[PDB]
Amino acid sequence: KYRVRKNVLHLTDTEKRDFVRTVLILKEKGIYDRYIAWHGAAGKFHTPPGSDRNAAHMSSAFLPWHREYLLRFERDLQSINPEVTLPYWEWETDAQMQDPSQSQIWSADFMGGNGNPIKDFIVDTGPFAAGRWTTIDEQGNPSGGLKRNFGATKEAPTLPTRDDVLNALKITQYDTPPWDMTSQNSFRNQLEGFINGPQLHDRVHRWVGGQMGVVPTAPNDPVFFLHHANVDRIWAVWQIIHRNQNYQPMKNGPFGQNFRDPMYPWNTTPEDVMNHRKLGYVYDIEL
Amino acid sequence: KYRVRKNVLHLTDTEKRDFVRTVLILKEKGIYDRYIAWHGAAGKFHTPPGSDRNAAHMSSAFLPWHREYLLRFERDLQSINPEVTLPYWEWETDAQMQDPSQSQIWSADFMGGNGNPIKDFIVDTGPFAAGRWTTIDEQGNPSGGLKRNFGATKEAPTLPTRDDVLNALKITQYDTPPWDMTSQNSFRNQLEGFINGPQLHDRVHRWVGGQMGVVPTAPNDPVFFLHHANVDRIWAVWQIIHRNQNYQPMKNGPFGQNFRDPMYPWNTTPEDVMNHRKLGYVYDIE
Ligand SMILES: [Cu+2]
Ligand SMILES: [Cu+2]
Repeated sequence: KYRVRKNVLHLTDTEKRDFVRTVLILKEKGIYDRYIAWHGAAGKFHTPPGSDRNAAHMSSAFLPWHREYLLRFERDLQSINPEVTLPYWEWETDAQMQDPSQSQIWSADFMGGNGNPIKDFIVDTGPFAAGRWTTIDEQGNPSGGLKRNFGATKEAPTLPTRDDVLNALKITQYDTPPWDMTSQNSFRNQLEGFINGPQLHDRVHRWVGGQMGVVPTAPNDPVFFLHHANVDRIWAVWQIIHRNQNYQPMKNGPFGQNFRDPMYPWNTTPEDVMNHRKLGYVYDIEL
Repeated sequence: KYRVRKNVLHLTDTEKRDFVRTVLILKEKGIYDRYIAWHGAAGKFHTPPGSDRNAAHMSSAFLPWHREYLLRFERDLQSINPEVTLPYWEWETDAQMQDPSQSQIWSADFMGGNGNPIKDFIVDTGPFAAGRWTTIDEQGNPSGGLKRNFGATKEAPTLPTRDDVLNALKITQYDTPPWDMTSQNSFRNQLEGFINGPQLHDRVHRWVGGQMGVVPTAPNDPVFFLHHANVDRIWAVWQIIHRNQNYQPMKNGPFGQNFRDPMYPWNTTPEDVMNHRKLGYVYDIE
């Protein structure tokens, strides 16, 4: 419990110019791509083969898989600049605005704005605008520039609300059988957004649109990591208030989903990442 | 060093049965599938994006990437049965047969045989025959059964020969710019099989056919690992003949290809797996 992680809205200007600069360095060095690829790779590892569950989504491991992913990413940030931690995008509060698109998390000094509808929704403002930031597709080849299209779908016109988050936090069980999108009374499935969906996580992806709207390719947008830090924060909060609850399934879920199974593409297990402060970080709202 | 990887032809019946049994356990457990997936994932990781080099093939990291892969695989075998090590298929010796398909490697108590023509070359003999061994496709779903067609293509009608291997072993440089399929006078490119191809490695994949003939999905056939153990063995031989030669490139190559770059999907570097006897194994010959 040392490295913090702060609300994007509470970050000094200097902190943002430094976060963005560090992300650009990781991209230049070839490291950022590894994260895009890892995510896509996990999506093709079905547990078991033929199931809709995969190593990183639509099943128990969703939360610890992303925790590990962010942890590795934050370590790579810190190897460049030890003062840089991963911030979180508190979307539930942005949802309160008339036009969430006006949030400072899209400012030209940070993540840049919505896509330009005249350009096939290509982001042309901010540090990740086309020409300054190249994306890759699922073959692993350059794919022409970041796209975003806020709230453009009928299923996800708006971001999740504070009440949506509070309601998820009331759920007592981490997950329930059959450990997939049909799980009910499950914190995991609720937060992932498949109970009467899309809700929460799944809704944020859909709301942002562009690369974020396609799960495999989503990490092409740096906001992906901000989004997931918020998901991780919500989980950490759930763990704090439900101290006697533990990860499920403990055993006899599909291989890759159990407490002590390795999470492809790594050897890391859910047990390894259950306690976030032991990992070396904390969320501001804890302090 | 004292894990000993043996020629398939020098394995006892018991060693063969134990190897097979262990591979089937790994598959049942869900672990084998991690190896298929890793391979596929590295194939989609281009170094740099847009080029025809990838993390595991058609570039300098081809050899160390596969050495790491096999090392992880053998450690998984060992965790099931501590006596099992990864054997190697010395194809260059089978190439001397009148009919290589009669090699003991394709025994009904080891890898099983060639595919059946009237069942569209589905393997119906051995421990990995259809109904006893499922395969997965590039997308990670079930794809219906192991298939093999020995020597069916015009470009690779035969296995590489002893002289093919000897000639590769004479090359003085590990690799050369631009560190890709077009590299000349490079041991890596010669062994991988792209100098006047397809020869050696690439030739073996093409000769076996079926899943083996398609690089990403190749792992689906257990003989993949025995083939790569032979490739690793041949590299280890080269490393001793040219003991004053080291991995290349050392710096200014694409990220993921240099001596101290991590090899996607892992953090392991080529430096890490340079010396194989520091990794805990040797080949019987040595
Ligand atoms: Cu994801
Ligand atoms: Cu390969």
